[PDB]
Amino acid sequence: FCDMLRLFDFNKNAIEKLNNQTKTAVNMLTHSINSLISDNLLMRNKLKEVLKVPYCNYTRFWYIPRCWLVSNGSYLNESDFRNEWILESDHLIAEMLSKEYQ
Amino acid sequence: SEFCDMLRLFDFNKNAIEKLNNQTKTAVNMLTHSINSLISDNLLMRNKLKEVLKVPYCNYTRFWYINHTKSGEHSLPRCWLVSNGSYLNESDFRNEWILESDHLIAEMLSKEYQD
Amino acid sequence: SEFCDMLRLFDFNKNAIEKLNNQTKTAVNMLTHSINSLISDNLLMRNKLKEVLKVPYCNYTRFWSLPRCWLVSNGSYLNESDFRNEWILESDHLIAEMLSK
Ligand SMILES: *[C@@H]1O[C@H](CO)[C@@H](O[C@@H]2O[C@H](CO)[C@@H](O[C@@H]3O[C@H](CO[C@H]4O[C@H](CO[C@H]5O[C@H](CO)[C@@H](O)[C@H](O)[C@@H]5O)[C@@H](O)[C@H](O[C@H]5O[C@H](CO)[C@@H](O)[C@H](O)[C@@H]5O)[C@@H]4O)[C@@H](O)[C@H](O[C@H]4O[C@H](CO)[C@@H](O)[C@H](O)[C@@H]4O)[C@@H]3O)[C@H](O)[C@H]2NC(C)=O)[C@H](O)[C@H]1NC(C)=O
Ligand SMILES: *[C@@H]1O[C@H](CO)[C@@H](O[C@@H]2O[C@H](CO)[C@@H](O[C@@H]3O[C@H](CO[C@H]4O[C@H](CO[C@H]5O[C@H](CO)[C@@H](O)[C@H](O)[C@@H]5O)[C@@H](O)[C@H](O[C@H]5O[C@H](CO)[C@@H](O)[C@H](O)[C@@H]5O)[C@@H]4O)[C@@H](O)[C@H](O[C@H]4O[C@H](CO)[C@@H](O)[C@H](O)[C@@H]4O)[C@@H]3O)[C@H](O)[C@H]2NC(C)=O)[C@H](O)[C@H]1NC(C)=O
Ligand SMILES: *[C@@H]1O[C@H](CO)[C@@H](O[C@@H]2O[C@H](CO)[C@@H](O[C@@H]3O[C@H](CO[C@H]4O[C@H](CO[C@H]5O[C@H](CO)[C@@H](O)[C@H](O)[C@@H]5O)[C@@H](O)[C@H](O[C@H]5O[C@H](CO)[C@@H](O)[C@H](O)[C@@H]5O)[C@@H]4O)[C@@H](O)[C@H](O[C@H]4O[C@H](CO)[C@@H](O)[C@H](O)[C@@H]4O)[C@@H]3O)[C@H](O)[C@H]2NC(C)=O)[C@H](O)[C@H]1NC(C)=O
Ligand SMILES: *[C@@H]1O[C@H](CO)[C@@H](O[C@@H]2O[C@H](CO)[C@@H](O[C@@H]3O[C@H](CO)[C@@H](O)[C@H](O)[C@@H]3O)[C@H](O)[C@H]2NC(C)=O)[C@H](O)[C@H]1NC(C)=O
Ligand SMILES: *[C@@H]1O[C@H](CO)[C@@H](O[C@@H]2O[C@H](CO)[C@@H](O)[C@H](O)[C@H]2NC(C)=O)[C@H](O)[C@H]1NC(C)=O
Ligand SMILES: *[C@@H]1O[C@H](CO)[C@@H](O)[C@H](O)[C@H]1NC(C)=O
Ligand SMILES: *[C@@H]1O[C@H](CO)[C@@H](O)[C@H](O)[C@H]1NC(C)=O
Ligand SMILES: *[C@@H]1O[C@H](CO)[C@@H](O)[C@H](O)[C@H]1NC(C)=O
Repeated sequence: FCDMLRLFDFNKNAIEKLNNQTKTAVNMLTHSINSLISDNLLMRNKLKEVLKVPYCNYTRFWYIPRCWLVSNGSYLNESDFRNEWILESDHLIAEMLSKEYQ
Repeated sequence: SEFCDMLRLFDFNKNAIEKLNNQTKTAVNMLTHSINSLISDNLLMRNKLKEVLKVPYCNYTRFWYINHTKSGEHSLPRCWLVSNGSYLNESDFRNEWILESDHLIAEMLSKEYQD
Repeated sequence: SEFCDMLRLFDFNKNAIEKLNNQTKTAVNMLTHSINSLISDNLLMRNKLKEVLKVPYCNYTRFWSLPRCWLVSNGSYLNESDFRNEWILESDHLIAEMLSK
């Protein structure tokens, strides 16, 4: 019983570490991409005489370039990962340990 | 007894992995689409500032190395790395094991057979 | 019997996390490499347009839209994402031990 709780605990901790790693990775990538968006918009605004180029406005990636896709609405918001199940597993471990009243 | 509690613990872990898979898929796909939009705009810029096309494209050996140099790369501007071949395809996370876990739960419950 | 079935359930979860780790590493590394290529091309553009020399580089730190100052530099390149398999490796070692019982 104790060995099986340990196996569950390993899996649960491995998932936590992966969640942390993915959160760190995505947030690092998101911030880097946002910096590229900002610089690309800054370039566009300073080669203003080249703005014969229109903005796409409503169109997305239907077409599997003729207009700008990136706007000040393109910035990615930080991706905060939901640890709801991991937190419930932590609470379940505390409970599992309590039923031990023998 | 205790068997049912251990199935519940497995179920929590399985569901947590499923949610993380979904979250990572959503994140990657969102990032991919945003990066593809940046590629498109950068290519569109390049095509309209034809007086900047004294700049050559990376002679695939250069390009392969830049994508394989498992570091923060030297890169110091030399030729174009981004082409219409740089677009990222959507990321499809393979819930292979989670789907098999769901099928394993149905089996575990059947193997309670005992009369 | 039920012990062997519970080890199999743990094994499924452990392998599912493994596969996800592999997938995320592949995805992030692919994204990182693509973003690094965009950084390089954007810097290459900046270096070949002397008419944009007026544009300053950002005074880094905190306090971060309105167009002003370069954010991307040769210090912006992302390093490859090393996905540690610490727990998975320990689980693999624990399985070998469980089987010895
Ligand atoms: C991966 O997943 C796990 C699962 O949850 C996640 O969990 C983390 O677990 C670690 C282990 O403890 C947690 O670490 C703690 O973080 C505390 C947060 O403090 C922050 O803010 C501090 C404020 O600054 C002022 O106050 C501090 C004193 O509080 C003072 O020293 C400063 O000078 C300043 O006046 C800041 O200091 C702190 O920075 C760290 O480094 C400095 C450098 O020396 C040190 O002086 C600090 O004390 C601190 O260590 C940080 O930015 C932190 O306070 C805490 O430190 C004390 O308490 C812990 C116990 O709680 C003791 O073990 C430790 O020895 C210290 O006495 C400790 O560092 C972490 O917060 C958990 N995170 C979450 C989300 O729960 C991991 O983080 C995940 N990994 C990821 C995402 O990468
Ligand atoms: C990353 O991206 C995401 C994607 O959008 C982004 O999400 C947005 O987050 C912002 C907040 O940061 C959301 O907007 C805020 O909502 C606050 C909540 O107040 C609400 O209740 C008000 C009460 O009205 C009542 O009566 C009416 C009927 O008469 C009824 O319909 C209402 O439901 C309610 O019962 C309501 O008036 C108010 O309305 C605002 O928001 C709605 C959309 O939710 C919009 O349609 C309205 O036109 C109006 O803007 C709202 O429903 C609100 O207090 C807050 O206000 C800010 O601005 C005012 C000045 O305009 C300041 O005085 C105030 O202090 C706040 O600064 C703001 O509107 C927004 O809706 C989210 N987006 C979506 C799609 O939901 C994240 O934030 C991003 N991350 C960032 C930025 O870090
Ligand atoms: C980094 O990447 C870039 C990206 O491509 C790469 O650029 C290429 O550079 C190579 C040269 O190194 C280019 O190819 C060379 O072009 C030489 C020029 O000769 C031309 O004129 C010939 C005359 O024909 C006339 O009549 C015909 C109609 O009949 C008419 O169309 C012609 O325009 C012209 O009026 C013509 O025959 C010849 O054709 C070759 O090139 C074209 C493409 O330009 C191709 O479509 C043909 O099939 C044919 O290959 C050309 O237009 C040419 O002399 C040279 O030849 C080499 O090979 C022969 C043997 O086949 C050797 O005998 C000779 O000594 C040379 O070694 C070669 O073809 C290539 O076109 C560039 N790419 C592009 C898109 O333009 C850089 O080189 C890369 N950096 C590196 C490799 O370091
Ligand atoms: C991205 O990857 C590069 C590749 O290594 C990381 O660079 C490394 O950063 C460390 C941090 O200082 C350098 O260490 C230094 O070594 C000298 C040598 O004795 C020592 O005197 C210093 O006190 C320090 O220990 C390391 O040399 C350097 N390596 C290279 C090739 O640059 C970089 O930090 C990574 N960036 C990240 C993860 O954000
Ligand atoms: C993956 O994440 C998405 C993002 O919300 C979840 O979306 C929900 O999907 C359920 C399934 O029908 C809907 O009922 C909800 O209304 C959706 N929510 C939103 C905001 O769209 C999705 O369920 C997650 N995958 C899971 C839990 O398996
Ligand atoms: C993957 O993306 C590249 C980039 O353009 C594309 O050429 C290739 O066909 C894509 N693979 C697919 C859609 O299977
Ligand atoms: C990749 O997936 C396989 C499939 O189970 C797994 O055995 C292997 O350890 C994984 N590699 C990782 C997570 O680095
Ligand atoms: C950025 O490029 C310049 C140009 O030579 C170089 O001097 C500088 O050291 C580079 N930044 C690095 C290597 O971090």
